[PDB]
Amino acid sequence: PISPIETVPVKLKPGMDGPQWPLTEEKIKALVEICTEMEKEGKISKINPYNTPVFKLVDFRELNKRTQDFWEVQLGIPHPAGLKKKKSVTVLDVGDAYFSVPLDEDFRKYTAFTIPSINNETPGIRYQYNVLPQGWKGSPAIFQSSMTKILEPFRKQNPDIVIYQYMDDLCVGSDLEIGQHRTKIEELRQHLLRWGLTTPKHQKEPPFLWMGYELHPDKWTVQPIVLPEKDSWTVNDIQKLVGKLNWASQIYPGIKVRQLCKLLRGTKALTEVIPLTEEAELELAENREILKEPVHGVYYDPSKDLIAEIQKQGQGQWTYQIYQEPFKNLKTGKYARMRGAHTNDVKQLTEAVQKITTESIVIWGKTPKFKLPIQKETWETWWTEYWQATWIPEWEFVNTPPLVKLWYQLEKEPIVGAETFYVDGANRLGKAGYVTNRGRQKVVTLTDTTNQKTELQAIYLALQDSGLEVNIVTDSQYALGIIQAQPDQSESELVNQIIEQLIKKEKVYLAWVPAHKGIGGNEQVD
Amino acid sequence: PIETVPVKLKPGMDGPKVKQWPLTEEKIKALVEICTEMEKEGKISKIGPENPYNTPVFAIKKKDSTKWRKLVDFRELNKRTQDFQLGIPHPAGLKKKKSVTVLDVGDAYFSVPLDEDFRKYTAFTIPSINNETPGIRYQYNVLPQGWKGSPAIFQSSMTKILEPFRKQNPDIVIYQYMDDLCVGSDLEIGQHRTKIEELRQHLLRWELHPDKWTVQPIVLPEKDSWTVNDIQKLVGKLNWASQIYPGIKVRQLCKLLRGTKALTEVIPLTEEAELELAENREILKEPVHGVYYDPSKDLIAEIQKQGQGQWTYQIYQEPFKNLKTGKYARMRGAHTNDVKQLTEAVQKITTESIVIWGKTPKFKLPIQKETWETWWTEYWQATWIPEWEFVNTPPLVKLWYQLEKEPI
Repeated sequence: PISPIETVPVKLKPGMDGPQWPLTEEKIKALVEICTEMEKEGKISKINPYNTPVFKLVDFRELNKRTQDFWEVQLGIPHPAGLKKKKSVTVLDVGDAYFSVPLDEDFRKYTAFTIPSINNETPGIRYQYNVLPQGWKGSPAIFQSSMTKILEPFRKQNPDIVIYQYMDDLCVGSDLEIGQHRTKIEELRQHLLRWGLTTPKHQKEPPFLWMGYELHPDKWTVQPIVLPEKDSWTVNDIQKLVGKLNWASQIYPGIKVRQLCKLLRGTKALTEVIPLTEEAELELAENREILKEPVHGVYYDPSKDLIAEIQKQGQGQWTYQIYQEPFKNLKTGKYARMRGAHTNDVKQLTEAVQKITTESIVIWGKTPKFKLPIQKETWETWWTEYWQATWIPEWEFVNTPPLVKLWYQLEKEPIVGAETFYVDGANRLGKAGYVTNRGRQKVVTLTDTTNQKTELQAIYLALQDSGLEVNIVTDSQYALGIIQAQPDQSESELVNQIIEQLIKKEKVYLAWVPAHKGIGGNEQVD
Repeated sequence: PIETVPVKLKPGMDGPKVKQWPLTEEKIKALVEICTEMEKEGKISKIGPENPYNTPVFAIKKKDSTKWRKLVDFRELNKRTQDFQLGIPHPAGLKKKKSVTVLDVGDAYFSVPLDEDFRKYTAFTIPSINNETPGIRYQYNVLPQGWKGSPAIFQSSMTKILEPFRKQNPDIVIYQYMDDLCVGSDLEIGQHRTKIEELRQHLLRWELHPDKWTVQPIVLPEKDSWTVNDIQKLVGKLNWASQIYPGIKVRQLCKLLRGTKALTEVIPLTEEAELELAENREILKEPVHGVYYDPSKDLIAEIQKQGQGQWTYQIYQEPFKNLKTGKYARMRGAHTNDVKQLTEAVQKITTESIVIWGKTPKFKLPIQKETWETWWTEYWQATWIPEWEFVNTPPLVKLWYQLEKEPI
């Protein structure tokens, strides 16, 4: 009910001022009864120019607009795999406890609201809160902090008792034995009750509902969320389906949604009913089999270190799994990728590592040792030469293909004997071709292009019409860099083209020179 | 608790509310340990949720720091703190000195209170692994290290503290940037280090070589026989250099390049081109004329990765008008760690940016933000933290400055 806790000072937003619908005789009666009660319990107090509309519900929407800002409540959630397996784990639902914490007397005023009278223009009944009001801005923020202090002592008192705060939740684990543990929860409840923090009549139990997760004792299982099978698929429905489908692809490696997505193409409304294709019916079905299957995981045991192994589900598609004991995974996930303007697999491999590394540091405060699909020479050959600062923490090469590697490598020096193609292309349509040293020549008129494309096609053709070894000199700094970055995938089909071709050769030397200049060869195409 | 001056924020501006990046457990440990002491020593004190501000906090291990040192990122705050007058002037000399030594004196600040009305802004937070508990948030009651307002307020006392040595030895210069103290003298190795010690004594009781930093020149290739490619590359760099030295001529060369020849093909040099190089070589022997520091403009420091552990940099304020250029070679052991080398470089550059101009340059880093943010602190060893932005090195800027003192 009420508490003897050091209230906290609440101010209105920088230089602002504090913030009733007509009701039914029935809604009035009901609301007056509720309030006289809510009054007595020592929560509200009859009384002030302010007012918030009561619907029982109170619309602080405006109050809150006019209330200060607090320290970010932190919308970052603890993840099961970050829990340390414990002999015992009670969970207390504190929730209603905020109505137990006092409100900064001064502020209270604003909270004022009104209860309508039948005969309007007759004083309705006015009140205001004395403790954190459900619906108010600082309530959550404040109640937490309160709690945190109220534990503090106790957390020091008994160190082996591990507590977790989270909204209206208080997960308490320990390695104490049953009745031994039991009694501790008992003392905590009291400590809390010794302040006004009352706890349940309907005590929560072992298999736990971590939004999506099923938290069991010393392990966790995934509470299989089903696929609403039907034969009338609305747009909304196929989306929501892809939504849960994708959530799944993470802990269930195997889910695919290509064909289900296709169903979205051209759609003209949410309610539209899209008939599933054959491949849709199959995929969507082979996915009903995976989801049936339940997946279990372990917990963090500081005693044994962390390990992460990754793999490529497809170009720029990564699957990882973090574990302490082989086949005993702590967590797993997938990174379907962007398909950047101009990337490469090794680089991409890198960004996968980087997130993991961060993800870990949160969950464990430590980073994992890495098992990865790449030759150390490959890594080496690449990173020591790329123009960008890059790195992978401690790792080892795992040989479980497909391996990620260097689809190609431009030469460091011109190829002797190999042919030489001086290429160039170029208005707001165009042309682009080449003239080798050994006679050969081409050109092509392009309908609907831009300077870029042309240049590129130039280089493209150059590669088409050449042997397994070619020397190509060009003047597109843009083309140059792109390529010189030896990328194995891009946004540009054309670029894609070139990559194809580039891969195709046994040796390719790219050279670049400044345009418009009299640079021979360069001035011919020019 | 002597007295506090009523510092404020730049008009209109508001307190920092920066995300506390994710931290390793151990770091957290150290922090927490560190922070409790200071708490009980009255330096800092826990705050509520009513304090919406925040600044990042990390923990680092300096040279001899075999134990963790606490580091805070007041850069955002610093940017919002009303300017200051009592701020130390630049002794354009330490640069010219024979040798320098840096000194961490932030400690000094704890003994001076901070206005009760400003404290809310120094709010920083110690996060808990996997969000078991909210973070542990404090505030500062004293002058925090890493904040600009500090060395400013503790200026009067810094002079008092130093004159007995300053006044004593006027042949040695002492410069104070932020938490640091740059000490320079021409005395030989032992004769310097000893004096330092005396100075350390004075303070308790209460190395660099700016001479050898030669802004390197560019040197063109010089083989005995030239290929088509060889010219082409050369010509490319020259055509670029023209943006610094317009006298650079590349005509007598672009001639040697007409006809569609194998790149591998050898070409003999015309006596004009022979001179053209000669003439270009000479133009390259010196820094472009008309380059003067403008203290009103920001100092920009760009860095390129030349590979094999090598790194090049140029501090400049206006493009192509470099105040200084340099190469940097990775530290011993740092082999497999690009991030370390870069973090090392950056420091060694902000080092000179201070010695020389007494202020930190804004960096342009050839690295992905995500990557950098994940690991720099792991090898940072300074009390200060410059400003940065990440970039995409143009292949030519790299090729050119690769030509510097790519030694003999």
